[PDB]
Amino acid sequence: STGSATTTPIDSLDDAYITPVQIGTPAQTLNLDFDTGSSDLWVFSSETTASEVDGQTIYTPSKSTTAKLLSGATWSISYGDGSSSSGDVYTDTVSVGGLTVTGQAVESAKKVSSSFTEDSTIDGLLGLAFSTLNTVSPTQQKTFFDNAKASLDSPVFTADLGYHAPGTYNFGFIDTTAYTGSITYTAVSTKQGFWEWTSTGYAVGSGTFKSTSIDGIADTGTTLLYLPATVVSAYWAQVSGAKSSSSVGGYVFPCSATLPSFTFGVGSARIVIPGDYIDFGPISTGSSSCFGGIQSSAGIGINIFGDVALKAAFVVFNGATTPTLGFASK
Repeated sequence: STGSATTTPIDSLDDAYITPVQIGTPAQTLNLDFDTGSSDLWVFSSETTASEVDGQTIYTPSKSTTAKLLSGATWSISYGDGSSSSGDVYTDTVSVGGLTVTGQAVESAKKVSSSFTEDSTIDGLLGLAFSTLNTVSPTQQKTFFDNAKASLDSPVFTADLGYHAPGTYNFGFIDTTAYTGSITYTAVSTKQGFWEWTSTGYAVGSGTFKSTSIDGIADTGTTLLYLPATVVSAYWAQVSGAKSSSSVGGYVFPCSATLPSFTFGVGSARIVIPGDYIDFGPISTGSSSCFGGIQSSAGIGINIFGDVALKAAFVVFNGATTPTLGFASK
């Protein structure tokens, strides 16, 4: 089997992407944030504290003839941005782009933190990291990909995120029309539960490529590119007037600037992030200070190849017995 679904930016900045997901019988369609950096499929629901729902579409398990309470199971997750959610668990039928999994754990939120409430466009998350990170207790649950894997034509999914435009998540096949050149594959460590890999270096603009190992995660659920402070300083040094602002929370730059590109290495191959992809617009409405899309990971503990990086590539998440990642230009 295969599946193919379009993923759409939630706003004009590509702050996140939502993909329609069918849950239950009859189908209830929710728009979920596909997140290769976490491993829980959780939704706003009829159980979510009413004051914490503000425009989201909710899953109502009592209206699904295939929903079943997973008795005793609870979940609770915290994300790197400080947001969180928790609740109980149902199993139900879940379909993405024509690919159906029966008995998928659907984690129903009883509580969500303010940032989830405040984003009316995201009805939940669909985790695509390794199932060892799944938070359901006392019986850990599998991701949608893990459940579907054996049925897929090939044990892969691909992320093809658009810049200021829709893109595609495919399951079970590699669309050879969706990328240019060849796909370069690179080794993955699953020891932390992430799609963790080592970039071979970087370049700023037309500058020379610096060969240096950068360990980090391919994370579709993180907006920006978070890299070591040395790398990030070298980037922003090429933008007149750019500075790190403690009050804003990162590098800002004059909105009048033209940003240089940023290249990262995948083996001997190179992925070029155009400068425009690094502009996240005014820090506040009407400001002439703009927020940068490349930020330091120094306070995180891990480097994160988020959407800014991944949207410059066609990315293969290869879930074979030894997982690997593939990157192609497009």
